[PDB]
Amino acid sequence: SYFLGWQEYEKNPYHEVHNTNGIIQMGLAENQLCFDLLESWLAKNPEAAAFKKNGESIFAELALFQDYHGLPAFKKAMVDFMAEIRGNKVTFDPNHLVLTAGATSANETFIFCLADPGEAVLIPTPYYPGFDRDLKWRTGVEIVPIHCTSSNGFQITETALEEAYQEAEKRNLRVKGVLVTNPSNPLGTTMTRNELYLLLSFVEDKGIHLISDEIYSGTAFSSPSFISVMEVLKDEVWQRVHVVYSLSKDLGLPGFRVGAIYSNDDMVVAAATKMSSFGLVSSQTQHLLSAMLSDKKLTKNYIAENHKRLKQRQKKLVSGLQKSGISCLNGNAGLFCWVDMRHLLRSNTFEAEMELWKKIVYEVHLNISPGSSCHCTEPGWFRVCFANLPERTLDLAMQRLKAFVGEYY
Amino acid sequence: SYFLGWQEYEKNPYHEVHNTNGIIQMGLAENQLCFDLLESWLAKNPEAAAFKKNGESIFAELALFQDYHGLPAFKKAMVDFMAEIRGNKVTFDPNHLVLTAGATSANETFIFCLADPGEAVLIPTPYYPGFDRDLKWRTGVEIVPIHCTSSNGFQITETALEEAYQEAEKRNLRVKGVLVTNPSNPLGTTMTRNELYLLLSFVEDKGIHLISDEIYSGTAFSSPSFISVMEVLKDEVWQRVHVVYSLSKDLGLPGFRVGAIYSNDDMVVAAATKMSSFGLVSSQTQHLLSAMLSDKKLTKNYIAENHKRLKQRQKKLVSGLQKSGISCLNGNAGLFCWVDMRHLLRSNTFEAEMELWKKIVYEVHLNISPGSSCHCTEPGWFRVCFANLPERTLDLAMQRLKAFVGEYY
Repeated sequence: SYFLGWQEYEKNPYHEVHNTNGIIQMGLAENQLCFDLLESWLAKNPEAAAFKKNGESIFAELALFQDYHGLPAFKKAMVDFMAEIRGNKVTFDPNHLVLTAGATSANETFIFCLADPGEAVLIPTPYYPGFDRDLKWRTGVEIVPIHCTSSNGFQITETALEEAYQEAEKRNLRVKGVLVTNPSNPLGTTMTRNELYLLLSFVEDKGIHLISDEIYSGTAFSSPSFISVMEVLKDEVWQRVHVVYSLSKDLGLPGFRVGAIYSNDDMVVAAATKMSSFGLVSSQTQHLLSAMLSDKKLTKNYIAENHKRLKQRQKKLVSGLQKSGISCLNGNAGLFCWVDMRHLLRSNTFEAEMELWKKIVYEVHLNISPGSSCHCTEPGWFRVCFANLPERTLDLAMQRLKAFVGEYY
Repeated sequence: SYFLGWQEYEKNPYHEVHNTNGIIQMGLAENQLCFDLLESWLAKNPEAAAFKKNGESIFAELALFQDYHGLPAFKKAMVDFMAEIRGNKVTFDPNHLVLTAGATSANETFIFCLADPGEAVLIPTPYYPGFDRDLKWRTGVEIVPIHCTSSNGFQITETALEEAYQEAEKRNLRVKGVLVTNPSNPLGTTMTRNELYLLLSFVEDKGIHLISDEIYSGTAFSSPSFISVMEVLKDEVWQRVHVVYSLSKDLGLPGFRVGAIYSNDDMVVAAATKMSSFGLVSSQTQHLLSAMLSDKKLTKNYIAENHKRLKQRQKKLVSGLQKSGISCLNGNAGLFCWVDMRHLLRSNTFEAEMELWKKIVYEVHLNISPGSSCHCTEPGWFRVCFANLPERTLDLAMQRLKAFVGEYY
């Protein structure tokens, strides 16, 4: 099973001053690189966390605030932040933004809005394994893969899109849309302009929706440039293009459950707004983050430093892997690298991938993600996260791996 | 439509020092009676809201806390509070408690866990109108009413339960359970021991589930005593009895989205835990409320004062209505009274009920809820809330009503 790495991590987690031989966590896309910036801001600006505004208590007002349209000040701060992430190249109407309890909630809600039980959405592989639950479990909707391969850097092609559409037909499924992750989990790459145009042309042709999960939008730290699906729209189909966002991966606030749906379609906004009743964001949290994200000095510095620190860590992982003779898909975004260990497989099979994976868990004591867990069609790729560890622990992990490679290979 | 009262309230809301002739809100079950107690506690105990524990920052730890089992300290505080509400007559295993984003989320999640699309749950009428969305919209599950009438104080009878079960059969629906509200919204009454035994006998016989939405459990302020479904269980079917709870109505914190599912069935707990991923409680809020609810002085005083203040307001509403010759169903819980205006109807029809309701909105400028919106089978009942207004505003509303009654009657 794909839960073996996590099971062993829970039983024997690494700790530098208590359990040095334990399992190092590199399987969770978690950003711990910039908390000092947020803590520093909170220290300087204690009011919002204290339920005060202009020296007055607003505890009661927030305690009572249960409106499914969200706190207006927070939605304004959110759309401003989304524009800033995109270099102010696109703007978002806060009336078209719907807050949800994380992107987990946003993605499920989009599926409920756009597809009926027994229908399907297309998703490029490899993809975020959470989607197999989020998009399918309560919705009765199926996923049909758009297979991407390493030959062209795991990019979406017109051929793969057509092949997916015909697999859906073979499965007797009606396709309602395509959901992409831009930047990609697990590839760590930004979608290309050509891919975006191909996707837009395709959903135009098929009369379906395009949902772009842009949760990693603020984490593009090297060339080429991140391009939001909404930017390509500037240069019918307009009503069928939608965005999912969250503060979980850029700001590192997954516990606070801040997600968002953005749609140009008034009816989708209305339906999603009503559905948000099942997963609203705490008004306490909306207030705090409205204060934080309204501070333009903080947002500018946060994005800049997050880019700086993410880039430094990715480079350290890439360099560490290179010393064990291991290459990565050349990436520029996200909290992880997509790592090529095909040459370490016993054979070109997923059985071989799982053998290697288990050796890494048990002998190297690293938790990483096998590519088959992300539905990669090529055995031997792994997702390896870099944004949750101290630099020294990342270095230790690289040292362990090198010793492992030297011994068995 | 039933949204007319709210539409007019939004357009012309009462304000004592800006809009004295505006519409007074008595249609929203909102508890504003005890915020001073919470504000006072926050003033004395500023640490949790400040992301500190024992003088150390725990911001990062909370920011990262996204576990669907919930914060252990908070689940412990919650089960302790639930026991305290029930006079410590029953205890709850925190491992069997699942946090959700409000009771809205908890109720929907229970339906997803217990019933498939096209199946049904039985609900005593009158009931909370939100259920028509919460229980049905995304679940594909139907509601079949268990009709209660004023002849016996709107209590559930064996005959009504059997009639409901046979309506489900006529509708070709498989019944999966019964969902009750104890204490009741909109009746303002606590369920009787005989009703609870009848319900338990019935779901035992039919092999179905009993879900008790006990969101108003802490608001029972006069005799007879509140009896939790879990208390009657003390004196097979045990695995099929479940509880929904929330901090929205007792503590008046609907904006914070704190709901809970409690089940004795390990498999229901596991499924609901996984489903909670779509509607987790903010870790910021879990931490704050864990601190608050862990303070046994606060919880004891809060329950005592909430009972005191709720009772005083209910008595004021009852007395005010009596002066217009209007009686209520004798109640003892909740944030509202169930008011008998049958004698003010033009005729014994729901058309007459709606005529009266609209006159109250437009001529008396009060927003109250017509009983047909709660699926009451007898025209002429209304829900009138009392816990959101200043005493003087409640008094004003009663004055307006008396003038209206005197004029047209």
